[PDB]
Amino acid sequence: TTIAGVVYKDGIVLGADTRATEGMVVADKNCSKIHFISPNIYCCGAGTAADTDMTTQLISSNLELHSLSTGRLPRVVTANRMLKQMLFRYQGYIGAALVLGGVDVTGPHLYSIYPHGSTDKLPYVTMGSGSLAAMAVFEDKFRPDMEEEEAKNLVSEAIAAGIFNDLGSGGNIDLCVISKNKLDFLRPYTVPNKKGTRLGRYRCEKGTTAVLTEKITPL
Amino acid sequence: TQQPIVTGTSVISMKYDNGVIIAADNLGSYGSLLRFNGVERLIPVGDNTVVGISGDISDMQHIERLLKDLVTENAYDNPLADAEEALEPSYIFEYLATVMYQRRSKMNPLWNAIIVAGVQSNGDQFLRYVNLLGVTYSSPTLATGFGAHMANPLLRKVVDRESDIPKTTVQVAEEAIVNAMRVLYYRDARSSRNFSLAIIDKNTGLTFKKNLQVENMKWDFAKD
Amino acid sequence: SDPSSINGGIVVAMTGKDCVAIACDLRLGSQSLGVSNKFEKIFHYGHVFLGITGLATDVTTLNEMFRYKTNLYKLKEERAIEPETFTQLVSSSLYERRFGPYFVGPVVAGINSKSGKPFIAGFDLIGCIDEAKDFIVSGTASDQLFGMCESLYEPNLEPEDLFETISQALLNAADRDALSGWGAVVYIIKKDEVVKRYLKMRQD
Amino acid sequence: TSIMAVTFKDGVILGADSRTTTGAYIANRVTDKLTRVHDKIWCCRSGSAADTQAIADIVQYHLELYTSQYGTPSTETAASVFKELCYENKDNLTAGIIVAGYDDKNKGEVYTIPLGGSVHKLPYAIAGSGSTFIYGYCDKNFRENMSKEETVDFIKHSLSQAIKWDGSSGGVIRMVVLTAAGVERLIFYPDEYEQL
Amino acid sequence: GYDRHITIFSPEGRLYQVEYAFKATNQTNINSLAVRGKDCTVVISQKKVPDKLLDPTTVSYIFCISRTIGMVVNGPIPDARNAALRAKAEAAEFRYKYGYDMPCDVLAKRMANLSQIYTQRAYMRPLGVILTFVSVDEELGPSIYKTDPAGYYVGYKATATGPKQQEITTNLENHFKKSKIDHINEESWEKVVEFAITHMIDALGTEFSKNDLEVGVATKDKFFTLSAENIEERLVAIAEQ
Amino acid sequence: MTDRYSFSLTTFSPSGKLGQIDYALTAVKQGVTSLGIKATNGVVIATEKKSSSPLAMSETLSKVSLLTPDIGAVYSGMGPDYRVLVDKSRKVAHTSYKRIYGEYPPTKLLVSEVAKIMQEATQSGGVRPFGVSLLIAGHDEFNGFSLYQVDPSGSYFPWKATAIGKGSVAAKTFLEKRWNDELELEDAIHIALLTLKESVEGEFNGDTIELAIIGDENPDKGPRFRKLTSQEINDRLEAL
Amino acid sequence: GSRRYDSRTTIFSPEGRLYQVEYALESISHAGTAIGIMASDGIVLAAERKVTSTLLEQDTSTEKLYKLNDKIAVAVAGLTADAEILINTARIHAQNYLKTYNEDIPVEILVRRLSDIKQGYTQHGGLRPFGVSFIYAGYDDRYGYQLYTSNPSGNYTGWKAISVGANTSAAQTLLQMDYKDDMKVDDAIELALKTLSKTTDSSALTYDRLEFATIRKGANDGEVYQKIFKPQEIKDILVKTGIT
Amino acid sequence: TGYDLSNSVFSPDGRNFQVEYAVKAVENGTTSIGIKCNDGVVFAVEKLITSKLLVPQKNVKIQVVDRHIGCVYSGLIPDGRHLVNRGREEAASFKKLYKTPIPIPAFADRLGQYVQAHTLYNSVRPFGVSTIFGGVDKNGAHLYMLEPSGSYWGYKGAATGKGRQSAKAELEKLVDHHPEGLSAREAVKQAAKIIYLAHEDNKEKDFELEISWCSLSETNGLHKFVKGDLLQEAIDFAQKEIN
Ligand SMILES: *C[C@@](C)(O)[C@](*)(O)[C@H](Cc1ccccc1)NC(=O)[C@H](Cc1ccc(OC)cc1)NC(=O)[C@H](C)NC(=O)CN1CCOCC1
Ligand SMILES: *C[C@@](C)(O)[C@](*)(O)[C@H](Cc1ccccc1)NC(=O)[C@H](Cc1ccc(OC)cc1)NC(=O)[C@H](C)NC(=O)CN1CCOCC1
Ligand SMILES: [Cl-]
Ligand SMILES: [Mg+2]
Ligand SMILES: [Mg+2]
Ligand SMILES: [Mg+2]
Ligand SMILES: [Mg+2]
Ligand SMILES: [Mg+2]
Repeated sequence: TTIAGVVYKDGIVLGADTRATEGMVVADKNCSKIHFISPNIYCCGAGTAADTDMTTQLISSNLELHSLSTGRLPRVVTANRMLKQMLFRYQGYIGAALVLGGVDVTGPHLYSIYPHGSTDKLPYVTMGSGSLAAMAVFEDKFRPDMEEEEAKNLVSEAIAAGIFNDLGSGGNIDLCVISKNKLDFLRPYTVPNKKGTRLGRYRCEKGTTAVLTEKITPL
Repeated sequence: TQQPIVTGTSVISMKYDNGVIIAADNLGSYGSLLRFNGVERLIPVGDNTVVGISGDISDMQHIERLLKDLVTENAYDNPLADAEEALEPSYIFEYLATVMYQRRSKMNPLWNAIIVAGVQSNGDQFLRYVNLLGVTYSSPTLATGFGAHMANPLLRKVVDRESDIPKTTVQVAEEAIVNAMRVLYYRDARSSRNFSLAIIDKNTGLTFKKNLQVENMKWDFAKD
Repeated sequence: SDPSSINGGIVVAMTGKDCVAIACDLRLGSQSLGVSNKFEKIFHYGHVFLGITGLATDVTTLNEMFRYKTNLYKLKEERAIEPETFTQLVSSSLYERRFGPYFVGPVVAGINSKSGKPFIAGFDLIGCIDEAKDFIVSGTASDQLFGMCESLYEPNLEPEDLFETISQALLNAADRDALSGWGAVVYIIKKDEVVKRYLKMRQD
Repeated sequence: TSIMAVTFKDGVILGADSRTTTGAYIANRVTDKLTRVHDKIWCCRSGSAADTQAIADIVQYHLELYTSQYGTPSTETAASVFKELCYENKDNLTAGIIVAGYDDKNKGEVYTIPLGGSVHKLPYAIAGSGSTFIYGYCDKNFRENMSKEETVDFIKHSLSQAIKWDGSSGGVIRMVVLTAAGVERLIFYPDEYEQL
Repeated sequence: GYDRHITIFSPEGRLYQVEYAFKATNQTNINSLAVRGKDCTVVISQKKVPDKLLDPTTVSYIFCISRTIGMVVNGPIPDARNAALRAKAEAAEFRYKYGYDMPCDVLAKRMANLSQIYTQRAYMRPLGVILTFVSVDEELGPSIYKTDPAGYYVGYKATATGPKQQEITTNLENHFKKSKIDHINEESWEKVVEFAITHMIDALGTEFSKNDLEVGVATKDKFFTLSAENIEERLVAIAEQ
Repeated sequence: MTDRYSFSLTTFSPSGKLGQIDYALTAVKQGVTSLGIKATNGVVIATEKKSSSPLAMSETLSKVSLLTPDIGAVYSGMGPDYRVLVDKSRKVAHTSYKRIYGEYPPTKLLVSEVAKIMQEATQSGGVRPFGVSLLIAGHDEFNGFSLYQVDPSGSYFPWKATAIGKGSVAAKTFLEKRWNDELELEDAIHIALLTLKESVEGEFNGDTIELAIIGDENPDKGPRFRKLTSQEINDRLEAL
Repeated sequence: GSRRYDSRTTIFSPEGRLYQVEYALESISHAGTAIGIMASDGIVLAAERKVTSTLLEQDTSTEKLYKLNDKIAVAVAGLTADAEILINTARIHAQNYLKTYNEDIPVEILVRRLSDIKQGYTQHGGLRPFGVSFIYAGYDDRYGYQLYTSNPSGNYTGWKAISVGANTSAAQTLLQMDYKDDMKVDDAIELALKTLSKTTDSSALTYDRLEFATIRKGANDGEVYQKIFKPQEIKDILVKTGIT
Repeated sequence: TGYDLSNSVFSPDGRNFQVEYAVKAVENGTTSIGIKCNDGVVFAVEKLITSKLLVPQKNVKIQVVDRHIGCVYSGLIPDGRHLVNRGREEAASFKKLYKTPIPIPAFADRLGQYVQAHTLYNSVRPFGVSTIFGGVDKNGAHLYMLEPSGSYWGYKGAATGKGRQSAKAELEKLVDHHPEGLSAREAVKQAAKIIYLAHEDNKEKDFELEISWCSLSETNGLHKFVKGDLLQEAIDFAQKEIN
């Protein structure tokens, strides 16, 4: 998986590929990896896919209840703590590797969370099999306080690097732009590969398969 | 189950006519790294007992706190805490021996070898050993780890059996202990020059000596 | 030893124009020994269909479990569960055994009764949802099914065109797997009729 | 990791590199390994990043609750809480922590807590993979009651060498100065320290 | 008449043990007041040291719960300390779990929910205290929130608690009716404290020395209580104008 | 400390009355008036913000609570008891429903879960019943708009319109005359404001009234619950 | 301590009665009447709602008739909340039995289970009993059509026709007078409504004050169908039988 | 009425009568006092000699907590011992975690919260003791007194039991006549006098004086019992002042 995030001038840009795999087989070519935590906080997810889905959902649910009780928007630090403390408790067995990004009362914040419960707070991060390919792009071209369309391009360029150079990553590029004034959930942002066109029609004609018996029941 | 990390080496000891002597170097090794050069491994309890500890230093510090806490607890509702109902070497030992064997039996041992040296109410010399397995024994000379192999042979030449204890003076016994500490410094790769020594005598009481050093070192035969 | 390939078997599902299709083989074995050729892997709870491959004791246990849950659902909600909702129920249920899982490969198929939208889905053994429009595959010949489906499939097929596509996908994939086959079933599901067909295939 | 805490005349200074590794990959090159458990009690972290963060967060909680009830805790008290966690959970943890703090009564103090969970109060302390390479240098060059500028130089030179030889250490040298005057954060970049 | 001994309903739909816990609130015979500035929240309370043998430095009903939150209690000291220790524990746990300082109102609601449990569960008695929480919240600004034995809680522009609360309340009500604003329009907390003391003097009709008062002040990022000499400086300024 | 109250504090009297439930209902009677009205394209719920002091900020005290995005609640009786029911209702909507099915519960089932909690306080050891009656308004895809009442017993009933608390007998009669099955949401808000004016003594404006709706989606969906602003109420009071 | 406030809900009186059971039965005597009538080709359940305003939404309302599975239903008399606790327990027991044996639970086994739960609250725990009496209408392939009742004591019995709740004395006499063994469902529908029409404390019996249901095997291919009657359908059957 | 039959029940006043009844058991007990001095504290107690068969100096009433805190109490003696046992557990757990010995204010709240807890439930009885305690910590000397309700404050001087009014009057004179402070050796002498003067309320039976003290200079900040010559010197001073 290639997931990444950057802190730009007005806020946060998150990025992800769309390839889900089993063994060496691609099960889903357009799989969504950018998860909703709260209205101002999203989370990209890599690692064991089930663990990624359920861990974000549980912390999203608990933050919703937290936010209803306090009456104010949740913070990224609390999303970061709740994820961190849970992953630590389970000593790495919950194989979730997250890029957590959001915009608070205190401004924009970006985190990377590891399966063992360590977190780094950074202006740019990358995770998954494609993190090196994506990090190469950030080390080449990142600078602090970027404009929005520039930051979008850099993250898109970093996910692409993962898509093409890493066999674990592929499909489309999803972005999520988060600032004080808006949330832009772009799915897909880019379609870097056209779906391969088939030259023949291999579908069989009616009555080609051999049937033994039949039953019809109405509903 | 653990493994020892920061470790202390030999604790050596012997009986003499009026009391007991105990000694141990001031090193906390971290494998081959001679990490901590100021570690005290003789820990006095009252004015009649010294507990010498080798092995894991974190577990030694734990035992040190248990003994400190034992003194506090014995004082509670005890008007004779500094007299007839003070802590005895035999009481302090039996406690530690109970703890050590309990911990080995839960498969979570205190990774140490301990020698309790002291003098009892009636003037009797107390000297007994206990380790991580709960194994206990007493002898006119006692030594842990490396010292068992090198110190005991030398110290046993002074006190070979029980009947030699009244014949041995404090000067003869202290010389033997300091001599043995030199021999261990030549030959133990996880030892140090700097050590502490403690005499517990039935007449003169507890004498605790810090910052001693191995001296009179023969190296001149090396140049050839 | 590997629980997912003791008993063997396969399930495939596809979408079409105002219809879905789900199909499975009939084999149950103990590795090399074929035992039963009447072990169906597709069940239904109202209008929602569930195929399950993998360890056969878990296939049976989960069927019994989802019948239980969907029955109580209907009593309380006063309506039959929909495919979208049932998919989430399967995922939850599998993930609650995260560190002692059911060794299964479930596949949901059905038509949402209100919207009329065809729906399929698949899961790993701990409940991660594969949420694809085209097709879902599962079992010991999953690789074989992936290849068959990717080259045969196209969108918006009429029910009897789709029947030929899913059937040929199943049959040719099963014939390249030692632990699949021994017969096959295909359900063609429309908004208010369901056609169940047993297929003639080689019995080795 | 290369970390150290050094007492001096006006108080104490903590120092650290900024490298975090996953095998050969530098996962974070600008890491902040100096963390605050109280106003003027800080620690240096080495070992598992997850373990040291989890510990440091628990200590921060304990000292906040201590402060609520009993006022400012001593540096010794902070070290004891770190020790208690590290010793009692020795089988499940990989943490080597240096605790450093400034009282007005006691002035600067440094406590080191190695893998075992033992505590050692020292004039200065070094720890982490890169510390092996500077035992010789630090022992020869350390003096007691140094000035602030001397202690900043002593730490800068020491960690410069630790970084030079240890692949596991690198990046910037961060420092945190603890005196009566307050808390000062210092940073030193490769172009400065490499030419020393 | 056991419907008066435990927390169950009387025929009228009343909880007499809750009502009697409210009466325990005034047993100390101390009046407290709280007001809000622009940048600050001030809480003042009467201090009475009747015994000459008492160490007057230890006689306090104001508590530093967290660095940002302060709490004044109207009620007996054992129940006050019970409530203080819990609020401190709760504020520490919150910061650990959620990574930011517990807001004033969230603590108030939490303590109120605990108070509610004692009104519904029979084995627990209500605490005989009213808790006034104060802070300068980083989202809501200067804040006053109050809790009672019923488990009720609400935010306040200003408030007063004690035997002579109604007199203090009406005094404050009349001032805000003039100014037509929710706060004391003042830059420095020193002048907001002076206002708080002045309006208590007017309402209660008693003069105060430095040892008759106890003051707490919340600013952004810290709550602190004033010393006797800090209050004396405050009393001098009031007298000089 | 042993919680020795392992026995019921609500028991049947010789007449077949459950005393503590009746007494809890008496507490609900003493509480401030609240009401609910169901239109064709929405539901409205409303109550008076009875301010305990003018120094108190009544905006902080919310009598009308969001339970899920499409379900709202209001009450009459003891506020602290209501608050803990809202907390539990919100939580049970996640634990026993959203984390299982991936969607919010329908109005009737969430109501049923709240009713269950209230029933348990009516039979469990060492507790009194809750001293509130709730009015829960909501929408869901398969049942549409709905309005429910929940009493201290745990009993619940669905309503076209109703009122609870202080002036409920008079308010229910007023609603019976005005209600029909062809009301639009604006017509129901208009009737709610008329009905609520009868039971209110003092000031009658957007600052002393709390009023929310379950209506159209406000921009996966948008939430159908909306709390009307102080200004939005006052606008409709001029066309009153 | 706490002993002072304990009502002691699980004791005998000097006469050998359980106080709380007796008082719960008194509570149930004031609840709206429910009637069950078993015919050769089906079972009828009829029940009277209580208090009712013009503003009660009837079509989405369920206070009397509940569904336990596809074969078994209950009519309730007493505290509705208490009944719903027990109903959800019964609904689970039916599904546990289905999961274990792969066969639908026999009616008597379900009834005994619920009745055993009620019994437990009278013998231990120190809690009040459930203030509920059920009429169980069900079918299985051993005994066919079955009617039972249970009450707060945990005692249960089988019936050809039975009433619970208010005016059972009057209701049971009227049923005993007009019931016959060869009777059919359409006739039993008419008997159920006529009995309520006479025993009701209201001025007249109308569609809005009734809940009604039938369990018929009367379906295509000999399968059991539960029919919970809608408001409009209860109004039609009231005109058909000639009550309105 | 019936509000006084059960602990933790509020009367219509807002009072917990069971606690106020515990106070009566405290008032019934022997006189015990505490005096805060320059660098420490002094504790003293009246021990009634019921019979000639009581062994002198053996039935010790004052109890030590940790090594730096002294506790004395009036009322039901076993209830006092129960509280000190808990105090010792609290001090032990504090030192185990935080290393430093428990501060006196910290220790005071530990007893306070525990005593207060025994006024929250009808399943427990309140403590039938007022407890005077204190010692020397990092912030200097502290003297406390803790009542059955859980109430405690800091004191310059403290007194409880049957002779408390007599003692309180004497303590109030010392506070007025020594604003600059009292020395530790002075406080021991004064403690002896105050117990002897407060013995007029228990004058039927003769008594035995017991004194203890923590002082930064005289005991190195550790709790010790006053014994031998220093005790006899304090008794002689007390005997001279009554005559
Ligand atoms: C680069 C890639 C594809 O690995 C990226 O990290 C994916 C992130 C993702 C997030 C949300 C939805 C979908 C995909 N991850 C996957 O596709 C994972 C890869 C993976 C397989 C196996 C293991 O084992 C530790 C880890 C990661 N794919 C899955 O999780 C698939 C759906 N399920 C399985 O492979 C079944 N295994 C069984 C053993 O336990 C782990 C789950
Ligand atoms: C010299 C160095 C850089 O290693 C120093 O000791 C680091 C201290 C540090 C780093 C970041 C914040 C605070 C303090 N430690 C690391 O960089 C550690 C190295 C390490 C890993 C594992 C263990 O023992 C189990 C000891 C040291 N790096 C990490 O913890 C990184 C983030 N995570 C991993 O390497 C993942 N592994 C997977 C296998 O299970 C253990 C964790
Ligand atoms: Cl809460
Ligand atoms: Mg997904
Ligand atoms: Mg085959
Ligand atoms: Mg074959
Ligand atoms: Mg390097
Ligand atoms: Mg109570």
